[PDB]
Amino acid sequence: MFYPDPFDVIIIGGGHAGTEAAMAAARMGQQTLLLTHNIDTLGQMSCNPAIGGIGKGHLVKEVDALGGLMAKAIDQAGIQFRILNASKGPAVRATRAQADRVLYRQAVRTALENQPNLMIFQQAVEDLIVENDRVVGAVTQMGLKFRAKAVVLTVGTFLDGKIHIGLDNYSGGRAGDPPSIPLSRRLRELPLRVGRLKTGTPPRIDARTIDFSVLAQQHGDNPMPVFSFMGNASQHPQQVPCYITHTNEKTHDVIRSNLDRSPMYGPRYCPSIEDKVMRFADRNQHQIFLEPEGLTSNEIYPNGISTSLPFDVQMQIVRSMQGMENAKIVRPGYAIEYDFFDPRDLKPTLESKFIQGLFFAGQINGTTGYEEAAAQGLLAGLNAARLSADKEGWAPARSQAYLGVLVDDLCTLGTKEPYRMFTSRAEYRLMLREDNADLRLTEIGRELGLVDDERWARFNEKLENIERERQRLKSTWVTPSAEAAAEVNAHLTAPLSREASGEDLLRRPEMTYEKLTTLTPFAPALTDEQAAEQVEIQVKYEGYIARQQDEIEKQLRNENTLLPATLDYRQVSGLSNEVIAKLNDHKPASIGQASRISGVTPAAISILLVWLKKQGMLRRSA
Amino acid sequence: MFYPDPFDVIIIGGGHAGTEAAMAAARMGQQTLLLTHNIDTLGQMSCNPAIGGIGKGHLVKEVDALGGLMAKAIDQAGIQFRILNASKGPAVRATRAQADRVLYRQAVRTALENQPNLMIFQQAVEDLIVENDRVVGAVTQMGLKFRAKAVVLTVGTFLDGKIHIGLDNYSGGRAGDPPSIPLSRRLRELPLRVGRLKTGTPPRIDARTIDFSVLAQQHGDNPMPVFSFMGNASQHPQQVPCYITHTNEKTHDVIRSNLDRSPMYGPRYCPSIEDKVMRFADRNQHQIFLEPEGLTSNEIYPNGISTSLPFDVQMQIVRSMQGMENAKIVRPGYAIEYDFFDPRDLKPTLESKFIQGLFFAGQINGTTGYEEAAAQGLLAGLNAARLSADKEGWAPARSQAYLGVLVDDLCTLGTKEPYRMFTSRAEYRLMLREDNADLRLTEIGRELGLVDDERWARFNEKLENIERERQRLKSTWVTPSAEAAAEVNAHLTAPLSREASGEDLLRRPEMTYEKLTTLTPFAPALTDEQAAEQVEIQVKYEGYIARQQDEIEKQLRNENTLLPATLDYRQVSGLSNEVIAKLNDHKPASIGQASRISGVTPAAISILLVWLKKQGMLRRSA
Ligand SMILES: Cc1cc2nc3c(=O)[nH]c(=O)nc-3n(C[C@H](O)[C@H](O)[C@H](O)COP(=O)(O)OP(=O)(O)OC[C@H]3O[C@@H](n4cnc5c(N)ncnc54)[C@H](O)[C@@H]3O)c2cc1C
Ligand SMILES: Cc1cc2nc3c(=O)[nH]c(=O)nc-3n(C[C@H](O)[C@H](O)[C@H](O)COP(=O)(O)OP(=O)(O)OC[C@H]3O[C@@H](n4cnc5c(N)ncnc54)[C@H](O)[C@@H]3O)c2cc1C
Repeated sequence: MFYPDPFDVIIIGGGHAGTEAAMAAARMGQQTLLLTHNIDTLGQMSCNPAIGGIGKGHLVKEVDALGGLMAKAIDQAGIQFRILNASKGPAVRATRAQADRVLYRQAVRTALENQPNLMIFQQAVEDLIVENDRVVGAVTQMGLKFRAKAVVLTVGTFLDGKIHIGLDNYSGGRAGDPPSIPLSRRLRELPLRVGRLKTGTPPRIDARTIDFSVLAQQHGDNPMPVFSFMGNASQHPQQVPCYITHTNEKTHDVIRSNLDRSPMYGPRYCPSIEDKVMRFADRNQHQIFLEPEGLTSNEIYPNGISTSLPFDVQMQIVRSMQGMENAKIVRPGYAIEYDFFDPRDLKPTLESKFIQGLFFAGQINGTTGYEEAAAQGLLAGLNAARLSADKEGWAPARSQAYLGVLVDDLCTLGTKEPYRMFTSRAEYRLMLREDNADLRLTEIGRELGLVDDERWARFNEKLENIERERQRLKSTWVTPSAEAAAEVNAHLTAPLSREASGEDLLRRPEMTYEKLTTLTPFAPALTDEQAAEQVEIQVKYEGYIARQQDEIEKQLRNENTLLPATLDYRQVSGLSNEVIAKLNDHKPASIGQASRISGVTPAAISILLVWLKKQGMLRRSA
Repeated sequence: MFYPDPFDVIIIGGGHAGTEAAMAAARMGQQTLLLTHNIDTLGQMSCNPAIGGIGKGHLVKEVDALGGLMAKAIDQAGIQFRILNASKGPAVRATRAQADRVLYRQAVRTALENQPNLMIFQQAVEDLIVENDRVVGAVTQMGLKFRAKAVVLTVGTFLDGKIHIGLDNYSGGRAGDPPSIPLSRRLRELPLRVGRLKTGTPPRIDARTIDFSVLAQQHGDNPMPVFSFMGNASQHPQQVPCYITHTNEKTHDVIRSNLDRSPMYGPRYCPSIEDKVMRFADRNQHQIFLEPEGLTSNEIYPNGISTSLPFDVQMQIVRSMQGMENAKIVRPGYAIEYDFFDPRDLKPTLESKFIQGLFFAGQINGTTGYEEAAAQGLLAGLNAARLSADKEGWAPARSQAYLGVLVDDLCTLGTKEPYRMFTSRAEYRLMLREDNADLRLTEIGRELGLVDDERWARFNEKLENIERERQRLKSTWVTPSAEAAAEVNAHLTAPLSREASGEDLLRRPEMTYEKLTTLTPFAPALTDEQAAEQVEIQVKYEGYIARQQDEIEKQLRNENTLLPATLDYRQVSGLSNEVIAKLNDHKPASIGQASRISGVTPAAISILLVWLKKQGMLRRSA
């Protein structure tokens, strides 16, 4: 029954969050155990085979900078690479990759399979062990049960999910996988409010039944970009293009005629296609993408045609488009409904506020998307390994990582939509960029021992280059009567009228970095342009960064002021009943986090501070 | 409900037999449809990751010579290659390959995914449609149902199987896959007797917890062999070795002490390890192999340590061996029990004798092993596509293919052991070799349109080379007083005493082919040694081949004499009651097949022939 070796941390579910948690825990020198249903599914993509995008590439970069694996399994599995918002400011760009599925799966499995201090095990779980608000050990299906000092759950969408097609349904975790039914009931016993969500995916087409000779082609950028701060372009496999098609009035007529057979007729947008037509009935054209699932299989994923209608309607819609006159379907589209926990009963370190040692990550946190689970799993594993070693935990803030924004929003949002990350959703966009993620996370990774020697050396060299470039550019001066100043005035507006300097010379918006590096002064730029772009970004954004920094420094006291979960707001005088109920329901962790809740005003926080001072629950508030 | 396109043949289950059936049906110019649970499992190996062996390589060669895929997916996925019985006669050699699992899976999937006239579909089946002893169409789970003129079942071990560990059990098709329960009941309604069998597999070890520094290594053959008659050695990936270890008295003591916890305490041999110790208690040493599952994963398959004991005993046995003092297990060992049909109610063309158009192949035919299913599936698909096109079927005999022997034995054996192919199990070993499989099957493949142009050209060139070599060796003559005969007599015993010839010169057993080719006469041999070995084999085995040929030619009349399944042997005078019951139970297809049944004597067949002549059910018997 009892396994004769105790472990530090046990992860349940090796999906997109479990793998990151296991890697983070093992790399931090703690004995890690990973339980999963079945192997060869590690790194499986059950949806659009794409990585990154607007708001998703930032999470990938954050995971990579802190010692992740998603950014490294994509450099050897991407069949198309593009940069989004390339023409706009550098703070908003993103990198999106159409990925070969098998190469990604194998990269993930091989990287995870050779990780020291970690062991994997293929078995389901059926219950957990808890006594005195402490979780210790998990129970498998055969009868063998383990013991550990910390447990992380990354079930995802397998918590008692049903596949829905048309008006019919059947049990299933996803297309071809079984459901984890009993664990849903066992967790329902725990003091966690549980709800249900539903999302769908479209069918798959056969590439050798589509006449691509009349379909428009789309390509990526000529210089293929990279995700990780370590690899280069020599690791990418061969490239393939994408095909673009549209719909026509016959498809809309068929959808409207057969709209009766649907469970519906809901997010604030339109995920399906019948929603697309009904919400906007005047539009008569839509864009559909066809992209290959890999460079060695002829299955085409159609993007933009997701629905929940029965099979006949699906076939008619597929067969009523240009270039799809005679098409075959290998995998029917379908939706799935799964359980989740409301993210208002766990600490910002992704630990349940009621149980000691229990952590949550992945889809069960009311989110969606590959990138939205890797960061959660990595942080959960980090905190679990810190706790098992008896050291204080860690959690990022809204001003240093998109992960902090994600956690804070999931804690104090209260909406019902699946959580999708967007660039504008964070209030510190101007500094929470992609190229500087390592510069703001790798030192923390090193302090907690999540970064090995190669990354440390690379970052030290990059920082040295940045500092030397800054100093050398600060060490130049020019005058209007300078011997070489004629050409400087020729191709620069507003010619020099007084003592000039490169640090001030570049302040003009029209000038760039490489242009200044090509000059009689301002000697040739450093060979590592990756470090060179940093100085340009800093010089262009210095004023806004300074303003935001002195803004952030002011809320630090409210950030530090913690509120224990045992607090009973009914024992506070001067607060309205609605505010009391709201604060009792949310149970924030800090006064600043409470202030971010909708419905609380500065008067409420002032009264709360007075009450805290009265009860002595705060050392000081300055 | 009804799919708007009728197909020629529908295969249910894309495993090891379904893929071959689909390829054979599609390559024969018939619209083929393949239903499966889930994709990315095509080509999965759920047991020892090895291909070929004694009696299994012959089936692989037969499949390859007739247009198969197993022999082509192994040349790009094998990590170790060896020849068994290399020192013995060429008629008994075999080729065995330790294979990388992922490369095999991807080769299979990519080869199957680009097959013209074939389409794949991911869906389970829940029932079949039959009227008036005819099967037309199958029903899926969602509700969509198809129509076809022929149906082939390749379920394998998913027909309502249970996983067993120790004294506990749970539903499962295998480690990580769901069971197909309702189809088992639906097939129970069909007039086919059903039974249950059980077989197990050992656990998996972690390669980075085993001290291989004190373990013996094993190697293959430097001159690499080849499976397919098309590829070469340039397609094989990098090679890896295998490790060898043993057991000791502590393991036996632990097994004996904890023998109580076992469902048992059965094939005529000992599949498990506790059986190994109990059946032969005097032996105190056993051989265990450790082989890598691939060149990119550190999971080690242990061969020779299969069992059904609980997990604690498994761990003790693993930890009580040299080099395994501190070992980890990633996948526990387990057994499975599954349903099957008794192979006495189907025609030799793998068609049920009662239903029209229904075919059986794979594990459901009471067999085991990868190679034992591919041939069955290929033949079933061939016959189904022939039937759907309204042409006479085909079935090999015992004298031209191991498939004929396999089918004949499964029809008229009556034992309970899982059927494993062995070289000595066939009575025509001397001609049913491996190197000549194409020479005896590719012409039939071409006649039925299973062979494309490349194989046809290669075989035509090879046959031309063989014929020219035969003629040129027949066109030589030597004399004792020959000018170059001094050396001939020097290195050959019994010097020439009369007119000599190479066709007679090579008749000496000590002489070889290459030695004769490197002589004053008998100019250098042809560059294609693959064709050169054929003449050596023919000249060495001519007498035995001639004897066996004139033997086989005599039973052809009994082979041709068919016996309809509607025959009622109770209406025959002069036959004993036991013989009547036996023949009614078996219901053979030919008088020769009936004679191969145990318990029938020549008197019975003579009386049967007399009765047939009386009733006029035979045109003639000569
Ligand atoms: C029908 C469908 C629709 C989708 N729609 C969208 C969409 O609209 N937008 C979008 O962004 N993404 C969508 N997706 C993708 C989805 O968000 C991701 O595929 C996935 O849910 C996120 O990964 P995860 O790690 O959070 O969960 P999963 O990948 O589901 O995690 C499950 C993994 O953990 C293992 N596991 C789980 N529970 C256990 C347990 N108890 N014991 C052991 N092992 C366990 C499983 O074996 C598996 O490896 C969709 C997917 C499907 C199938
Ligand atoms: C516990 C265990 C022990 C084993 N022991 C041995 C051993 O001792 N010796 C040995 O040689 N082999 C052993 N094996 C391997 C196995 O017995 C066979 O060697 C081999 O797997 C045969 O596979 P198959 O293709 O015939 O069928 P399977 O792999 O069992 O299934 C065939 C395929 O058809 C699909 N399918 C089935 N039903 C349907 C349906 N209704 N609709 C759609 N698709 C369907 C399945 O999903 C699968 O992909 C063992 C396997 C297990 C799990």
